[PDB]
Amino acid sequence: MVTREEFVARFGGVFEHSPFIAERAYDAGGAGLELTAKAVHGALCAQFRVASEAERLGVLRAHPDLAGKLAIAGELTGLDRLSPQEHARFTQLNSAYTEKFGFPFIIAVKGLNRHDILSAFDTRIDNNAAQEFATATGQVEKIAWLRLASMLPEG
Amino acid sequence: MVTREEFVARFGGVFEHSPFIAERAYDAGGAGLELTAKAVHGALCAQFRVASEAERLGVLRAHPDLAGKLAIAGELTGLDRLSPQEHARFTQLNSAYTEKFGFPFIIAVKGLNRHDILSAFDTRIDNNAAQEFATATGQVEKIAWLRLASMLPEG
Repeated sequence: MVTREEFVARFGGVFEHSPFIAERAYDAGGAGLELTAKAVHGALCAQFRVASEAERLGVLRAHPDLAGKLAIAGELTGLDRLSPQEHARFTQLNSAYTEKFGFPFIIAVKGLNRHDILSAFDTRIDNNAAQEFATATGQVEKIAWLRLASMLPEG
Repeated sequence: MVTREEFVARFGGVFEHSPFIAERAYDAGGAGLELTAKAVHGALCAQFRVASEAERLGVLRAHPDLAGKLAIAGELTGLDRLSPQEHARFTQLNSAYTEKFGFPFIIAVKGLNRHDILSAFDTRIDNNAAQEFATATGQVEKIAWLRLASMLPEG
């Protein structure tokens, strides 16, 4: 049986720094889920979707920036072969983006090369607040899936 | 020339959620550093070492847990081939550890397999608060190096 403490411990980080997502999922009957990425992701997205707009904005803002993800990868391990200069460009593009939108540049990165990312910045910096909020929230969900897929059978 | 905003942006995350490390390094003459992992790491550790014990304790507590690092790796990519069950054990060992010490289990993981990690938990859970604080701070510095080494030439 999956206790609360364990579920939240567990899946509290799937939406970065957002354990409330996992708490509410648990109160919606989380412990009865099949422990598969499909099941748990559906359950977690459900809470993310139903959270207030302020709360969703909080999730975006807590999400790590790209350079931070790359550095965590560098602790364990063509996004793996970036320049000192290309790392720096990511940092700069991320500063520009957050200065415009008020949250980091969030992008699911599995299978993506450096160009794919530059392309997405290019397109996305030119959107308005409502479009980027749709895209960013989509991407966060995204990342949730990718995280869960590494931890769980898919379903 | 490296501006403040850029340096902190930059190297603010090398000690996770601890931009003050990078701010103070900048005021100690950070912009005159050779941009190498050796140079920048020496400069950042210097501030980490000279910070109050409360501040150092804050850095430990902000550091991500192992499952959180593995999940970020799962977004990009034998720690890469873990069980749903082995993931879960990491979460549990981390809960036990933080319940004893009051900060996450922090360990540099480059080159380490699942056994190496279990071994380290095993040894370290049995230490006293002062020993683990020495070890954890050593490991955080560690990780700083590994992060910087992926972003910069070594020196």
